[PDB]
Amino acid sequence: NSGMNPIQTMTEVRARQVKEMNPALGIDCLHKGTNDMKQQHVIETLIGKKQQISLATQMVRMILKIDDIRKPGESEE
Amino acid sequence: LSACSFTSDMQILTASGDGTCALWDVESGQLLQSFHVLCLDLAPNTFVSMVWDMRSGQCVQAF
Amino acid sequence: ASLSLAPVNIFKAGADEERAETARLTSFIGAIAIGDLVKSTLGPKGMDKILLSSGRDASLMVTNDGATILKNIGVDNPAAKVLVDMSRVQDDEVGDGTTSVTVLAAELLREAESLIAKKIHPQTIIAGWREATKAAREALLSSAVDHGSDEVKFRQDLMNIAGTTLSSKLLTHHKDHFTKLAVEAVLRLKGSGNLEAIHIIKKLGGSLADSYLDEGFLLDKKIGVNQPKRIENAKILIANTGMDTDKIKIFGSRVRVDSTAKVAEIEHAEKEKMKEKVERILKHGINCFINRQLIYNYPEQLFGAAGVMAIEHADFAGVERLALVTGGEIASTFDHPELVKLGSCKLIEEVMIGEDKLIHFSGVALGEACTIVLRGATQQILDEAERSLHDALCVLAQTVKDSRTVYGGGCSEMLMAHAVTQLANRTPGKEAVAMESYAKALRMLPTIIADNAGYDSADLVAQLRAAHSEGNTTAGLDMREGTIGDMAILGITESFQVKRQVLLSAAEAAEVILRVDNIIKAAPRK
Amino acid sequence: ASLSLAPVNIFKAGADEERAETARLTSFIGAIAIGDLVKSTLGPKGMDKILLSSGRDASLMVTNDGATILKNIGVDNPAAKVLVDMSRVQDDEVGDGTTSVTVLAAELLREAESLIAKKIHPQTIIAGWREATKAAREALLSSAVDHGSDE
Amino acid sequence: RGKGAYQDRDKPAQIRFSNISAAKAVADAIRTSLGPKGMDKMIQDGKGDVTI
Amino acid sequence: EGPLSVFGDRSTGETIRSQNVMAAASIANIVKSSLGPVGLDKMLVDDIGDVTITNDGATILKLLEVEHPAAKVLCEL
Amino acid sequence: GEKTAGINVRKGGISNILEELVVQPLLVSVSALTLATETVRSILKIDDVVNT
Amino acid sequence: QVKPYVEEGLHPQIIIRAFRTATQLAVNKIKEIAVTVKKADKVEQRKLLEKCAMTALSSKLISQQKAFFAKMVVDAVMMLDDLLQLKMIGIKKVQGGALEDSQLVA
Amino acid sequence: LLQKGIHPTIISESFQKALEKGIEILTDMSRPVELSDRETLLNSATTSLNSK
Ligand SMILES: Nc1ncnc2c1ncn2[C@@H]1O[C@H](COP(=O)(O)OP(=O)(O)O)[C@@H](O)[C@H]1O
Ligand SMILES: Nc1ncnc2c1ncn2[C@@H]1O[C@H](COP(=O)(O)OP(=O)(O)O)[C@@H](O)[C@H]1O
Ligand SMILES: [Mg+2]
Repeated sequence: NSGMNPIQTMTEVRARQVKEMNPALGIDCLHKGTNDMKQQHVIETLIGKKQQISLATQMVRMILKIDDIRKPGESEE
Repeated sequence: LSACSFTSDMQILTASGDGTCALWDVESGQLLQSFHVLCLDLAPNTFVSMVWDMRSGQCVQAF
Repeated sequence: ASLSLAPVNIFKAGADEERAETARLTSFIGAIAIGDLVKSTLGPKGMDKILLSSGRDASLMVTNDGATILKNIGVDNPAAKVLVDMSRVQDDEVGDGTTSVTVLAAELLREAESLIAKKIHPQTIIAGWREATKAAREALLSSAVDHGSDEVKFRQDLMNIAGTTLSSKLLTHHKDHFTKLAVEAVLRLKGSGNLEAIHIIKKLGGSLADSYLDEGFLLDKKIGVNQPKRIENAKILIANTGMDTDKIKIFGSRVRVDSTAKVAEIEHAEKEKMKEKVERILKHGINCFINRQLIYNYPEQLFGAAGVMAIEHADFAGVERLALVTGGEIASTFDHPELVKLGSCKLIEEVMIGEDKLIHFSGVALGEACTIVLRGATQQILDEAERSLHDALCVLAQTVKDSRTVYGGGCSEMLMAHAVTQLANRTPGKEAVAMESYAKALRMLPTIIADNAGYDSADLVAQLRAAHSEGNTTAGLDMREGTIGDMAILGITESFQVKRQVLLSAAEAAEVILRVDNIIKAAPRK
Repeated sequence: ASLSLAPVNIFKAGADEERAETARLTSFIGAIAIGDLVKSTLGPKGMDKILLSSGRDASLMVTNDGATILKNIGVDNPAAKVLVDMSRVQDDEVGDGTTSVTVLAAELLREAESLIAKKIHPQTIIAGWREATKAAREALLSSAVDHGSDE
Repeated sequence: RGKGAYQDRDKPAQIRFSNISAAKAVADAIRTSLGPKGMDKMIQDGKGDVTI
Repeated sequence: EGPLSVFGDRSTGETIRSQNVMAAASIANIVKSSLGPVGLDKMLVDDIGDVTITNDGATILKLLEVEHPAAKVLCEL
Repeated sequence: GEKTAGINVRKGGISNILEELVVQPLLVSVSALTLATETVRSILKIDDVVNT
Repeated sequence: QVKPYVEEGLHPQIIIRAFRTATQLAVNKIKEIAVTVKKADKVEQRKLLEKCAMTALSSKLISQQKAFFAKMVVDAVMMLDDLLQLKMIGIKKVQGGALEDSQLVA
Repeated sequence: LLQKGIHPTIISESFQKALEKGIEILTDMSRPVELSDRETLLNSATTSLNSK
């Protein structure tokens, strides 16, 4: 969405996160020069991320568990 | 198939909505030459659909 | 009062007319739509289009050729029809440039609608465009370089031109191999312009790199039953005779006797006439016999008993190509054996290509006729390769005819546009604005070329403009990495004829469409 | 893959969806149509329009006001609806400048269409326009003159 | 540097995705008939002709 | 219909196997009553009143109007 | 290190496939690879569909 | 299983009698071999209830949290007095939230 | 590959390189045969006929 190359930027940020232990390195969407989100003050609630992961996992589990559909197929008006 | 004007019984002129008439012969059964259609009138070695010539395989008179 | 907007109606049911603003809107919309469609297939990084026929056959066609794309589309906009006819005529005149001329015309008409919106009379635009076309044409002619005197430099120019022509097409995967292929095929013509002397055979299966130019010739016909399947030091006789129950051409003649014994005698006389004809043919001292028409069973048996190959039903193109490649004479009477020249080749045999058997002529005498075998993975790939080779051969033949060459990669467009801008800076009035719009379209051409590659077109075009204004007359786009460079060293060259024709045809069509202020449509049949 | 260009049909009957280039095309076409319609009624030498209603009473209305022109027409393009609501709100805030604001928005969107055609991400255009708006507002404020003290 | 080319046109990506989806669908359809444990298919034409 | 994009129906897996078995069983049950000395003949009206009384299996299966290919296989057998 | 190992349907696992005499000419695999790669490359160059 | 015998003209009454006999024998065998423990202590009784609840729940989308829900169900049922009305166990569904956020209120 | 933001031309060139390497690998795997070796021909035909 910010116009940068996805795979290269994500790989570089992941490599930087692995090299020096800093879980605050993200994608410089606004092109401020730095990749440290702690300095850029990009902050989200922990509850938000936990809820995102939980809800996505549960809904994906439901969608994966459905193996049959019985629609009326009437194409009613 | 639209036009199947059997001809000189040695040759067969056939045509359809394809738009390119085909010249066949009875004995050999080989397409002699496909001239690049609804009517296949012959000479009242030449025929008109555009007049075509057997000897050259090309349109000779357009009207 | 308008013709249609009047209290009384003056038209039949279904007839229509569009006045100045509406006609201009329709024409500009149609032309810009055509230009946008045909573009993005331009330059080395242009992509291909899929043409799904809606007919009964539902023919599928993938291609990069602008003329092919514009031909097989249902067009209702009349200005779009004008542009399509422009592309077709450009294809007929020279092989390449079909996409470039259409894009140039579309950009010119877009600038024209901008100028009209700026309250400029279209006649002033036309005059300014005429002056700009004159200046650009003279500048391009001054920029042309000729290498026809030097054989090695001319061969290098042919290499570069074939490579530039094949760069955009699907053959860019094996550009080097296909460039050598096309250059050899054209050079084997010995200066003749007969593009029909080069036969392209499309055989499914195999890789695209397996395509090759046969050192001799290949015929897709069959040999007789009892005739030999292999001849060394062949003596060709090419004929266009009956060889099939050839009735005496007196159509009013008939056999009228009173006994079946006489009928049998006449039948034996007919067979003896055929036998004597075959003997007269054999008196030439030949090993192979190619006839344009069919050969029936009796002459075939006689030829087999004589140990002579009798290739039958080789159509007009086939006999012409055989005559060109072997040096024979297409005869129709055999009463003067000494006055007829016989073709020659070292070996004739049958070759196995894919699953079909073909006749191979090897060690030909003249060889002024080529057979190019195309192997591909799909029918669509084979068709596109055939189209690309046709474009390359056409451009190479045009270059052989006229050896003047100009640099590609946007260099010619930059130089012509720089000349147009220089002229405009010396011109007072709105003609200067029209000239500037003309130059803007000329810049827009390589701008679209760079856009298709994903590069930063604005910076590259600005650099090209600065270099051309400074005096670097050979600067152009370097598509290898996305910079600008010298087109002379990089060997990006194209025919002067092609570029001049593109420029002139685009200017003509833009002027013709711009002159229109009213479109009147008669009631259609449907 | 998009919702419309998917092998499965994911929408109700009569509902559609327009992706990036198509949505931009429709928005720009609607905005330019609104701007071209409302203009020519601008400045001292502007001309008036005739609003002939299609209703049973067929109300006839001659007008030069941009807001009245824009509100009394059948608008289906959503961007055109946005421009119409802009004109109505402008009329509500102050009695003048409806045609001016509509034409300015249309011209801005035309230039945006040109910039998008020149391969520029719309966020860059938006940031540049925010900076330009700041500069223009500051200049206009600095150019203002007040005469309320002297009667 | 910042952002690169915007690529305002999304139709080429949709065309590529549709082509890939169709090819993958064909491959999945004929996947079941591969190998010594593969099984044949019966196809009935519009004319009513049947082939296995 | 779906990503396969073929103009026709498609049955896969246990469904087509069951359909084939059903067709074969239908053909078998047509002629099952005409087996052995305690078998009985059959009448075959030919849509215009023509009557064919037979016990031969080949005649019965040839005179019948069958449409399922798995049943045409048994008839040709 | 063993390259002649493949699916063994008779045994039900993995074994030296040459012991089951399951061999095929190299031309089949080479042609399959070359033709599939060429078709994929051709498809990747397509970015628009036009209805005639 | 009885379809092939039906097709060959077996009388339905014989099949019915055989089914009744087999069902009676199977029910008696189930009652004979069913495991019960005569100790009447609360701890292992709760363990038995929890194990039965986990087995009943290990087929649904909440199977990943079957221990948590099983413990909650056992507590909820044990808080019922003597008749175990279903209407005495309220079930409120509130949209939004993970499964582990489900709670039982005393 | 395309979803990650890779241009189709790069994908096609990489696939061509992979195809060349794969042809080399397959050629390295294979072993020569003689048409006088009847057992090899029989095994090839049988391998062809297992799936039918
Ligand atoms: N290798 C290359 N480098 C830079 N530009 C090229 C190259 N090959 C072709 N071009 C440019 O692409 C333009 C379009 O060529 P092409 O699309 O092949 O045929 P057409 O001229 O019919 O559009 C030409 O004007 C040429 O200057
Ligand atoms: N006498 C004038 N001389 C020059 N410009 C004028 C004059 N009167 C009005 N204008 C300009 O015409 C513009 C449009 O005003 P108008 O046509 O009344 O519609 P609106 O005020 O709704 O935009 C205004 O911005 C104003 O600057
Ligand atoms: Mg070209």
